Amino acid sequence: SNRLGQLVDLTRLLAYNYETLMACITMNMQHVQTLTTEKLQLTSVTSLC
Amino acid sequence: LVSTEAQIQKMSQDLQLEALTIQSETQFLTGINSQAANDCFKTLIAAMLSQRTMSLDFVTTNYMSLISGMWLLTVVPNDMFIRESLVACQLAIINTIIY
Amino acid sequence: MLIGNATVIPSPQTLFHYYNVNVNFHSNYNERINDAVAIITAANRLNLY
Amino acid sequence: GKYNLILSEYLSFIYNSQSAVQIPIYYSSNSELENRCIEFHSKCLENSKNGLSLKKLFVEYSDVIENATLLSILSYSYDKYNAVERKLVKYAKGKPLEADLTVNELDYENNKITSELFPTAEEYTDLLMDPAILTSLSSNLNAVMFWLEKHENDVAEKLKIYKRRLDLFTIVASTVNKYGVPRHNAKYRYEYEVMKDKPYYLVTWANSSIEMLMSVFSHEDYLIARELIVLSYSNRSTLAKLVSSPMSILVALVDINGTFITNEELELEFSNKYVRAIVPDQTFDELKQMLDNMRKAGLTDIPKMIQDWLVDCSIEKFPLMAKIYSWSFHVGFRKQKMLDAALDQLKTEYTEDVDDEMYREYTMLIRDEVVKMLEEPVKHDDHLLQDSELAGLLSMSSASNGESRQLKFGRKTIFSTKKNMHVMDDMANGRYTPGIIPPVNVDKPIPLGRRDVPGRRTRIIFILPYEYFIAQHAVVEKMLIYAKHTREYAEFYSQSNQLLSYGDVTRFLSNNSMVLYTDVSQWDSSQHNTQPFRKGIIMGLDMLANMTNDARVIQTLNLYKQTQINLMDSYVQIPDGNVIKKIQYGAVASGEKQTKAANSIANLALIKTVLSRISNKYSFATKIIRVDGDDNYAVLQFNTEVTKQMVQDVSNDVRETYARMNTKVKALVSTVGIEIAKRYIAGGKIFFRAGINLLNNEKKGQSTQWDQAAVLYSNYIVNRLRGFETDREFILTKIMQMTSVAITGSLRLFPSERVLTTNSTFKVFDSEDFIIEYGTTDDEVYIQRAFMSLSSQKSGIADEIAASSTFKNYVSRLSEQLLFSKNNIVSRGIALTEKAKLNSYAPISLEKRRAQISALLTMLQKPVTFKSSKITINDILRDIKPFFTVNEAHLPIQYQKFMPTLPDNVQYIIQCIGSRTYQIEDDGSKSAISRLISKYSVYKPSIEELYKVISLHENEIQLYLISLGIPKIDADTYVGSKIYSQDKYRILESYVYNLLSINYGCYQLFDFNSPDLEKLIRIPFKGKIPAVTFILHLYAKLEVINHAIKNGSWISLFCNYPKSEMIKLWKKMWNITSLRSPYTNANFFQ
Amino acid sequence: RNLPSTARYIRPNLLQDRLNLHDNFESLWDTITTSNYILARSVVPDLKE
Repeated sequence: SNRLGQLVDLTRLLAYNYETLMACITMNMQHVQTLTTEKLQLTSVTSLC
Repeated sequence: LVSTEAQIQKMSQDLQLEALTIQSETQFLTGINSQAANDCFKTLIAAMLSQRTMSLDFVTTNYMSLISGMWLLTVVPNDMFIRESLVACQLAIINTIIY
Repeated sequence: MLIGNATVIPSPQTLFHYYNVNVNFHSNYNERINDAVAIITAANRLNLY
Repeated sequence: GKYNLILSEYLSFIYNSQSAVQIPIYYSSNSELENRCIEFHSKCLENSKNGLSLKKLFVEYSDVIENATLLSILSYSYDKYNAVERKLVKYAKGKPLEADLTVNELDYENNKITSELFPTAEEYTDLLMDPAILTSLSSNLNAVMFWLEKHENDVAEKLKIYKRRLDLFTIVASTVNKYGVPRHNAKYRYEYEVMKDKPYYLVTWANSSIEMLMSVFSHEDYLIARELIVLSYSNRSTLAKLVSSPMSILVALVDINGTFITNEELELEFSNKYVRAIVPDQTFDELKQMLDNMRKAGLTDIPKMIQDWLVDCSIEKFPLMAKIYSWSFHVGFRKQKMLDAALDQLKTEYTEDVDDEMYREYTMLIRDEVVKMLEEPVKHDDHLLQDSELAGLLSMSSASNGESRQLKFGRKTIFSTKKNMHVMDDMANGRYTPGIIPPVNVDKPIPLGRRDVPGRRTRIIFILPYEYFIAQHAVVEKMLIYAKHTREYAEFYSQSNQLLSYGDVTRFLSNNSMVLYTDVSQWDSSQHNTQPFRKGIIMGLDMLANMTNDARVIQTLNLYKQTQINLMDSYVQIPDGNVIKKIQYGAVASGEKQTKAANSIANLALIKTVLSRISNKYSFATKIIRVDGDDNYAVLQFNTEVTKQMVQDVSNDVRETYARMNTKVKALVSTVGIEIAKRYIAGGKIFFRAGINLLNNEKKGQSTQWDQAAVLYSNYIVNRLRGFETDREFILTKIMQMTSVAITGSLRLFPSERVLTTNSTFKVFDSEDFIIEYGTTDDEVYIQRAFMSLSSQKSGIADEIAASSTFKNYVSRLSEQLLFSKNNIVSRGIALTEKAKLNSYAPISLEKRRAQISALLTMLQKPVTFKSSKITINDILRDIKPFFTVNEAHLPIQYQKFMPTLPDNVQYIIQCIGSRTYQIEDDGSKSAISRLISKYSVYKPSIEELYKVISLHENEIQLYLISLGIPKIDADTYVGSKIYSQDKYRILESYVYNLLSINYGCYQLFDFNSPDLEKLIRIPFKGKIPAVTFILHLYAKLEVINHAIKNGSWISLFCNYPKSEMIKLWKKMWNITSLRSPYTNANFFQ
Repeated sequence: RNLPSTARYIRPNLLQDRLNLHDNFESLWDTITTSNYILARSVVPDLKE
């Protein structure tokens, strides 16, 4: 609750870099549930947030 | 980035997880470090760009991980996450926090 | 007289272990039953006296 | 009643001459028979002093020979020098052994001739191979040869033992007879002039090899012994380190089927849990490389035993490994030089490439832990912090050995290492200055001591001034108090007398969990014990200083802080020949009041910091962390089931995340097992290390020839319980030869079984191992009453030192620093108490104990004494015994084995009754009378002294307590409350327990609160006399247990004890006059 | 992980006791029941606190 502006900032930055890298794509970026799957430790998310 | 030891201080001393002892549960804090924040920052972006499905892997005792997972689910979409782990995260959140 | 404020829940892995153990015993039991019944029936239908 | 026969046969064998005559001496508790004994004595002395045959008189006085009790045997035989060779020539017709100088890395660690290494005696030193033990090589050879002679005609499995040990002794004696025997001097040292023409390391090799071959009972034992004796003759630096290394991996290969658990310091609760062993593949390659090095050194059979075991990895064949793990530590010490042993530690690689995110968290966690330890007393203004100076000044006796300094108490000169004596010296000459902490720098570097243990490296020891102790004492004691109840400190978590000796690993072992265990003994010169470690504590102290308002406490904190400032820059005196090196060493080691708890703190913080990095790649829940000195282990549980690859990756990540802090480690991850310094587990079963060299010691203590025999028997008991078994007859031969005393050049006395096995300050062993013996007879009572009269002796050195001026000044300053205006009523009490802690100084103890031994010998010679009614233990047992009745019983087997290495009889007991679950005060610490002493001091007072103090009036109790530093108001309050009547019983419980080794040896391993032992013990209840029923149940338990040990079978008991005798004994309770030696205890946990 | 439709799996035979060993085979049922007892002891949790 008291990381409010910092997380606003994070979300804006993340979305910005995502779109500016999306622009540098040439093949249709299509959505599928793949066989295997990248792991993500939520502790990393807590470290970031 | 923020100096870690500061966050370690305030998180540790207000959560007070040591007083919560069962009586061997050494409930000291776990990964808050750097070189995980930017690891996630790369993982999320690269997965949304690649459309690489990514899963969640957590421990429900660390309710802070889930308090951060709700942020994750808020900003990052849900069709990026495999349904089983997504459901697990949401369900831990509800059975522990919300309800 | 020696008990208090200490809950113990069986880990899921113990449960899965116990379930697979029981499955394997039960499957072995049924499979070997079918074996023995096959040979007995066959001996009786081939007049082996 | 058989020991004395082996004594007689040993005497007959060693002397063998017409001139060699043998003279028993007896005693009896009955007057008439005693005068007949005196007569026999007389006639024996005369006949010996007239060259007449003694064998004739032995028939005339058959009564004395049959019913009286033996004491000793004299022996008249002249010099007859060099008889060792005259016996040994026969056992040496094999080939001698050749060294191999190109085995050890160094030059002097080879087993070459002395003259090739020390041409001049002025540069000679026997210290690199000093046995440091008052027993000779010739003693050992005589004992071995006598054993070989008596077992020279048996035809059984015994002969299979005899051929093996004979071949081994042939291997030894061929090497010895090639050159000859070194001859001990009066001091049991070995001078240049005997070793001048012989190999330097022949003596240690000899003793260790004799010790091994006396511990051979099987074929594999023979293989191990033949394979070490022939290789330990040359390699003396890289052998125990080698064979003892693979064990740490083997424990990670044994599947659990059945487990033991811990709750509270000895609690157990077994589990039928099965757990597999998910070992990765690369550790097999490690193990293979280790066996390849093993073979490259010249080992063939023992790789084969380690190789054929891996096909099954079973735990039933596994004790061999444990046996092997103990066969490595009975090869000796690697007594190399102070310098090269320090340089094992003094190699440093400090880098400006480590994290800062890591060190800052580390420092902060140390800071926080310090504050958690010290917040409450610093705030509530506890007495021990305000008066920290006086507290340390009283507890100086529990300190380390300072550097030797020249004192003078009036008209003598002393070179004491005891810091209390240093304080006494410096007070007089105006030098006592505890506020000014000395530096430790170029201008005044620090000396060193070496903490050795075979099969490992040499650790170093600071030897500081006496200000550092005084500063650190109170704060470190409060830190310990905090750590008594903290789970994560395994050196201290207990209920005020025990340690977590069985470990606390097996709670959370499962298919989903793993455990990372790690040796942290090399982490003394490391970059994380320098600046950050010290600065964290300094920061915590700053916080605490701002967290108090009183000034004594802030001064104490500033002194501890300044100590940490000075230890941050620290130089180290290390000689090398004549010149002296001083090296920058701004780091940590032992030799301090602080090292233990602080290392535990720093290792805990370190692992908490590293363990939050695996979280970047894994999800786990930290279930438990433990840190105890030279090891540490953390268990952790996963969201799923474990695989080989997670073990591998976790280990590599741990190793590299320690490397990020510039920290070396052999990272070890497993699922079922650990190995650490003091213990190790395989398959849910705790084993122990049986590595106590008997015939060779680490350094030279101060005890006599006598007490080292008791120490040697205790070490024998320990190693036996551990698994390493030596033939007991050899031990008995050593005991008789070490208790033998020379009254002249040709007269020599040899005591008997009834002097050495009797509860006193002179007890040495027991007639049947694992069993103390008591006395139902007249005679044991008689000599015990006699010996108690003699135990109390004087020390003129202490008397003259305590009569000087400096001692008086010290007492005066103690007084006026504590209380005043009773200069002849209490101050004498405090002086009398300081006397109790001068005796730590060794020559005082030697004077007093040698006096006791002389008084003993001057009544072994002459007749015996009635001792004047002084009540003891056997007086009580004499009266309790005639109202028992035994009957054969039959208990079943319902308790589980979890210490396989025990002898089968002890295990049968454990396999029929339980293992202990509580622990009663061996030091009487929890007693409310002792919780004052543990509040204002550390001092022990022995339960003899307390047991007496309670027997006195309510007046001198106050003086005795005030003399121990306590004030007068709380002592008065203790007397007014009337808690001592509530505390007679606790004190007596602890007293009786200490007297009978219930918490010392095998009986420490047994549950006397059992329901199974109790149903045999059918003693009806009377009430209102607790001491009697207490001792009755205890003595009956001991009866049942000893019958079990010596015969296996069980029995019941019954004592319808009459009320008359209850009351007659109630008054004999608190008037006991008995005492037991410290040197006789055999702690199973060392 | 997501598993494709290319995948397969075999189902155990968990058909109950065709023999009724609890009907006058007491010596065998003793062994069976003992086996299940000792297995169940290996999964009951230890009372940690």
